[PDB]
Amino acid sequence: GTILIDLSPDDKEFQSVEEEMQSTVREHRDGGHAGGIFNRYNILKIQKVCNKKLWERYTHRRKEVSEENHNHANERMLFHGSPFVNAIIHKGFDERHAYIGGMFGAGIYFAENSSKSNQYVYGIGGGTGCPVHKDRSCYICHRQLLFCRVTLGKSFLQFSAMAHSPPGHHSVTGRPSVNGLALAEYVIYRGEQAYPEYLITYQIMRPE
Ligand SMILES: O=c1[nH]c(-c2ccccc2)nc2ccccc12
Ligand SMILES: [Zn+2]
Repeated sequence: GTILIDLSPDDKEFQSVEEEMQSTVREHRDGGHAGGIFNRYNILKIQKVCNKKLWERYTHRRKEVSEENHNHANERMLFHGSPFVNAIIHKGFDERHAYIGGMFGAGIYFAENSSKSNQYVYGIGGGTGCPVHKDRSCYICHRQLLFCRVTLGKSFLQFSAMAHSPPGHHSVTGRPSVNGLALAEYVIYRGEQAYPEYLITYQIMRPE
């Protein structure tokens, strides 16, 4: 029951999503090994992901979390990069899309930095890169990210360089503690706490 609606580049909604995508690129400590070498993207398409059942699944859980957290869902828009992007948009997030070996345990991981999520597009550590060229830094092949609505609720703060949420919390926040340019990363332990709202198709761009 998923349909994808293309946004026009003229639509303010397209523009605000592209701006989040572009302005949250950073340099990574792997020098580009996993995600490639780039300072910006070429955005090819932004589509709105519409699925009534998945949406109501999200909002049902959002209200539960909200009622357990003084009427505060603590909702963010965050990036998600995954080899499973096609299954996520049709079926929603579940345990099969968790990063089992993640530093905050087996959950589903999201990033404020688009360039962080870009590192998982072709798998953990960038896998073997793009299917066609086996190039983790491919400038030709089309990549896809999700920009997602994520319910954090009471988030456990972890200072740092499917399982369950820590008791009394609805999520974990990875607060970066040495790379002063890194933004936060987040983990949820229930698929129903994220809705894959925008599908963004793009290429990374070779720097000049
Ligand atoms: O966007 C992120 N995706 C993933 C990921 C890991 C395994 C399978 C599928 C997706 N992990 C992340 C870890 C930190 C920040 C963002 C992401
Ligand atoms: Zn390629």
